[PDB]
Amino acid sequence: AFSADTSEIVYTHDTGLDYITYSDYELDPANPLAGGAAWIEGAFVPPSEARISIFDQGYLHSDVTYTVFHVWNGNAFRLDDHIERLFSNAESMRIIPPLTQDEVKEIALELVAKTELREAFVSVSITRGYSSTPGERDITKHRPQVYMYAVPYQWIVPFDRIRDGVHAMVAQSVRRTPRSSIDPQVKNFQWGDLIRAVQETHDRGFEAPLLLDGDGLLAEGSGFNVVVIKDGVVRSPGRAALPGITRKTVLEIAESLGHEAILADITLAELLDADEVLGCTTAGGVWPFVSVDGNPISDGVPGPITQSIIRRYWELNVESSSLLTPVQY
Amino acid sequence: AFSADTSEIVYTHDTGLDYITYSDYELDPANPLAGGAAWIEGAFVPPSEARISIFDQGYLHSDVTYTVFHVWNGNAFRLDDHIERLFSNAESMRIIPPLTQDEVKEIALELVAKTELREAFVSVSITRGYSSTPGERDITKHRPQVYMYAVPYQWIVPFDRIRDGVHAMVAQSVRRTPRSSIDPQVKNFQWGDLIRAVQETHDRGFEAPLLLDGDGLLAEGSGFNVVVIKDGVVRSPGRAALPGITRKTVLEIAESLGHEAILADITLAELLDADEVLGCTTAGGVWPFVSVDGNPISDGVPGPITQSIIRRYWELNVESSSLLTPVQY
Ligand SMILES: *Cc1c(COP(=O)(O)O)cnc(C)c1O
Ligand SMILES: *Cc1c(COP(=O)(O)O)cnc(C)c1O
Repeated sequence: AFSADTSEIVYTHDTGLDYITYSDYELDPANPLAGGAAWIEGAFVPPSEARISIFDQGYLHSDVTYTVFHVWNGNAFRLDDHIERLFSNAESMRIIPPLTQDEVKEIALELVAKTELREAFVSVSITRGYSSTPGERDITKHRPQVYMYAVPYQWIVPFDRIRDGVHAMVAQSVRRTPRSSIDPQVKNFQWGDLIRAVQETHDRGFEAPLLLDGDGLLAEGSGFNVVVIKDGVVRSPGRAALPGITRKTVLEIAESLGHEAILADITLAELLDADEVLGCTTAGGVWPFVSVDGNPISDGVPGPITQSIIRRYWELNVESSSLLTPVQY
Repeated sequence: AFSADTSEIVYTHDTGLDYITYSDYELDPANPLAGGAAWIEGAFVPPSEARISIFDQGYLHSDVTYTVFHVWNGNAFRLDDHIERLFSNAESMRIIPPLTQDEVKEIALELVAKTELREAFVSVSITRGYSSTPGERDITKHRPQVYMYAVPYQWIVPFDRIRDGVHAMVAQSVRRTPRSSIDPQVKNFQWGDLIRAVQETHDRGFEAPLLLDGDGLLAEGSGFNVVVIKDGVVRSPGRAALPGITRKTVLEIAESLGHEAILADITLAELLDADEVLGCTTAGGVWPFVSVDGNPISDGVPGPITQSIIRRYWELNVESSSLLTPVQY
């Protein structure tokens, strides 16, 4: 698995977008971890060797939470916010992390350094773990694990669609899992609903799904938040939506540009009548949604506030004292 | 992980129950797979070496289905039914298994043979798998995996509680995940709701949870089905419940004993007013529920039909042409 030599790993792109520029560098072919690696049970290992116990409850009962942070031009973006959220999410599940927040950040940054990646996607998961015996059933006997991997930056949406916009679909075959079953404000791997939404998107010929909650209000997408703009007011679902760190940044940007930015309940009518709609997530940043169910949003092209937010997001990735943590390569 | 020598593996018990008797045998200490093993990517390996790629979507997005069958006195129980259900469940998720049903059965039975276990818990999972690169996001590019493990038979409920009964609790902090988010009739590892129910059981001082569905009707428990008996009529939830193979057996037994046995919607009032209530699952068999929320069911002791079903279930584990498949040790 994952047998590609350092020369075969794709870690940069020509984006065609003046505000997204990768670093100009070469991976060291003598470094077996160059271009991607994992931290598992104290070892830094290449992806081909990155394996977890099949008896980990993170697999057997998806008894796990996680976060993904990214690195851009050699700086982790909002790492403190990410690890704070991860630990809050662990606490929500009554998982007691075996490492402190500072220990987690230390290891994660060292992992990225070993990969040499200047632009990276970095997953940190914390599982209920496993017990002294492989068939243990008592949930209270398992000892928790932290697993990390760092791989090239991943794009949920292609560069041309960051420019031109994405054609969204309101999923009707699923609803976002209710908080009364699985809390969507705790980041998790239980994607059964989200994957059905992606499958429906394919079935109906659209590009990305937007799910609704049990009350029929706008929720979120398959690994991303949605933001709706109307008369200069920027809103995003507060209930059935992960509290995204990209979303947080987007609303901060909106306010700095002079717009009211709030979490709120958004109806389907309000989504369709919006001036602008956008999506956001760590794995891809920010992009426009120019139609919903084949109905254009406004004039069917990316709106001015969206474009300002996208540009500003990418500016903050290159120059920001408070938001950037340098990797010590 | 899982460093116990063959002599330290616990693979038999004195049950104190005349109808449950383990085999009388010794594991071969010269066999590294004796007492437990896994089949992963074509290799039979001891539990200490049983590891899956961290990039498997079965972990990263719980994009996986499974079944657990058991072996008793050297015979797999309802193996054909189990693998049929597993493959139906894979199809529901649009996962195309990389092996046929016959190939899966062949490997599973060989795995059990290598462990030497005459009484075993055997998990077979089928994941969306992983792609040529570790950070691939396209769900359609992953190549699916089959993972198996065989370990000593696991008991959800202790022997004394099979005899004396279990004290159940109706969960109110969660509802079973709705079919419109995650289908509970497809066996899955997305246990967020079920685990919250177990946590609530602990919080409120009971022994096992019974969840309700979105309509407030009886659903199922944390890895087990519930069955309610009233005036000689045996009923079990048809909607928010896995179609259990133990349940199937229980209803077959009920009919052979002359009782009407059906899947149905069961109200909370009907649960509390039942003559008898029982639980059932592959990992433990069948047991009585003698109270719900501290209210006795009937006279608070296991009922006659329940006891007849438990005894008959365990009889069918030892003598049954149609239901038993011998392991070739
Ligand atoms: C990760 C995630 C998001 C976005 O969160 P960020 O912190 O911006 O990456 C949105 N929705 C879901 C379901 C997610 O898992
Ligand atoms: C496995 C399972 C059952 C029981 O099914 P069997 O086929 O009898 O083992 C019941 N409920 C849930 C949620 C399960 O995962």
